[PDB]
Amino acid sequence: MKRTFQPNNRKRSKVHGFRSRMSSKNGRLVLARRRRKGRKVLSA
Amino acid sequence: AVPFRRTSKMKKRLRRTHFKLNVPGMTECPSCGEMKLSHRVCKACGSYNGKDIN
Amino acid sequence: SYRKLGRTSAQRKAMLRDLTTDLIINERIETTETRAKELRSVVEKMITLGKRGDLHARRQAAAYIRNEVANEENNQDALQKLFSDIATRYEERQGGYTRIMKLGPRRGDGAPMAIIELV
Amino acid sequence: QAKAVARTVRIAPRKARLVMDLIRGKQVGEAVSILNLTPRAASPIIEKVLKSAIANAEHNYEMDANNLVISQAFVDEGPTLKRFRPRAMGRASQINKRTSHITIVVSEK
RNA sequence: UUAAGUUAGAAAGGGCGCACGGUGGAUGCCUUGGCACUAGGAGCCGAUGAAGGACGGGACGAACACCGAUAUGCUUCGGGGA
RNA sequence: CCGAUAGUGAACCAGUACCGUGAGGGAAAGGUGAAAAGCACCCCGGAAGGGGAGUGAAAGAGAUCCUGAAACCGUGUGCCU
RNA sequence: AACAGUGGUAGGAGAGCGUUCUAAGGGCUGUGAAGCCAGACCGGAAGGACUGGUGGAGCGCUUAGAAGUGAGAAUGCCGGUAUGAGUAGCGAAAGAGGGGUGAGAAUCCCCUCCACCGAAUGCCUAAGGUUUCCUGAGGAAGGCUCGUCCGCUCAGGGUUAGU
RNA sequence: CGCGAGCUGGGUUCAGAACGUCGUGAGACAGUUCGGUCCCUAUCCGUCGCGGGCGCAGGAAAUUUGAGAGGAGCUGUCCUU
RNA sequence: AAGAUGAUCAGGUUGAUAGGUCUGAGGUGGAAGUGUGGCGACACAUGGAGCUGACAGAUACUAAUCGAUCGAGGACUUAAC
Repeated sequence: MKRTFQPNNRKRSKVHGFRSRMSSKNGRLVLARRRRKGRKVLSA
Repeated sequence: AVPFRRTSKMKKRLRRTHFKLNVPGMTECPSCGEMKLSHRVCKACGSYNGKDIN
Repeated sequence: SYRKLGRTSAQRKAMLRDLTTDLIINERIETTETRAKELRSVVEKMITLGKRGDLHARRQAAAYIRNEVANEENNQDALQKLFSDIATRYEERQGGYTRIMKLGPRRGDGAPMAIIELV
Repeated sequence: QAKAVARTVRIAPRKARLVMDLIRGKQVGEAVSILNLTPRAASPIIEKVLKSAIANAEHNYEMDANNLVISQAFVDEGPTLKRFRPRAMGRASQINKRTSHITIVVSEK
């Protein structure tokens, strides 16, 4: 039956996207550990 | 049913005895050969007692 | 006995009604082996109706021959080809209308192909 | 004496030991006719190796090619491909695409 | 010739020994890299828009590395000499 | 101190691939030769794949490309069934 | 030299063999080192040596010292290969015949008969997908089988808005 | 208390749900009641049928003998005497 | 007639083994077509008609062609011949 990635361009990009994680100070620590590790795909 | 203990390298080969395939019954065409099989029309010339049925 | 041929009892009728028509057009077919041996039992009944030529005899034969134009430029149906061509040739012969000649097996499935020719 | 080697044509070995065991000991006039009619569709892999082994003995040594006795015919499992094939309930079993090495050593009577 | 008898061999296939092979990468050596430290220098970049990245640039379309619509580069001052 | 199942996770286009909606988890993968001299030409083959020919010390060195073990898979077998 | 002893778990003591590296010199290597495979050789064992073959550049001995110092068992870890086994499975659901392509055809193309959905298996266009679209070649790999074929591989081409 | 890799779960003894009783309460009860995923492609030995070798002092075709192995092994009426 | 495949059994052109074709048996039960009665739906005649899967008996008309493979030379001690 129904599975959990019912794909959205909008809702993916608003919950998990960039400015949502430049928003809060706890959200920018997500953009610190995504930088000190040095990933390529910063927050999806 | 799950196989209780692995088959050794003897018993594995002992079921390969009758597993061998066999020869086809083969003769030659009296037109060309070589060779035909038994009672069925050859691919060689296609004659079969002896009409040249391609 | 008869042969089941892996087909339903209606699938066999659509099976055999095609192949008996294709002997009329082609004069020879390369079926599989037990599609050959099981076809001779029907055509030698179907050519037997050809020798009669009644208005009743043709209307038995239309249930095993379809509606397919056989010769171009004369517009003959395969029904017409029996009573015009085939029956004019077999007034000498009493049975054994289609001899079967076995060919070798087929590549992709190992199936024994077989050649049917009328005679 | 001559030698032809196949080297990594995709077939299983056990599906080619069976084609092979109507060859080891036979003759050139007794194997090319037999391999064409087994039918056992790993045959023309081998029949393009035996006939290539004879036309090695044709060109390279001229060993009177119609008078040859086939001496060695061993086949070894070559470099195995391995693929994962999915399965229900999250099993995801394996499919081992085997490969074999056909060697038909053809020699004089 | 018959009787009464004793033992060989046969191998569809297999067991062990040996010879020649094939998948397999492991012991060898060998590092391109890493790990600990020492002696010293450096210990900060950012609204004259940073660290970090997207789009891109080559006669060659991908990518790496360099670079920014002056884009596989531009001056100038030195080193360098085919 | 390590010598590629070690040493950083990364000697290799590694935080890559993949796995997760997402925070995150997170690999494997070294070596032709002294240099490409990387096999012109002939034969088989549709073509890979071989056999001769040359190349080099080696070609069994020819693309997982130095060494190549064992499990395994073979083929011949001397003796036993 | 005489006399006596000499099974053994948990455990205590003693003596040794191994491997890697460093330190003294001394000593083998292209006239072939290490490692590999063989073999009927020697000591109480752990273990050593020798000849052959492969291997193509490093290596042992003694004497001490340091230790990532020894493998059969962790439902250990990783990789490889078996067994089952040519076995279960090959993912609902009709094709058949002629021709063509090609080396090869049931599975590719064309034609002709037949058959199925037809308030869906039709079209149009969202959510998504990001070239899967078209042509021209291939065909190893993915296609649960072939395969000249493909939503596979390549090489080009491909989306036009004041409504 | 034969027999679930031969079957059925009707009860006991999974969670749900009630009733009496007990406990202050969570809940409890061999006190009762309605509902409640029974998985396995047979390796070996067995069992029951079918075959291929080989042997039976030369190869062959028929019919056999029987050491041995099983199967069958139950009885009620009625009438006469 | 046997049967999962092997096997068994009927047979391989001095042949009936199978299919067809005839003549039947059983089965269905009044074909089409034609004419007639009926405005018609239908009935009636030709006519136990027509149609028939393995069921029987004939018929070489078809397929069982060609051909190949396997298979003995009989150990020796003694007793009587």
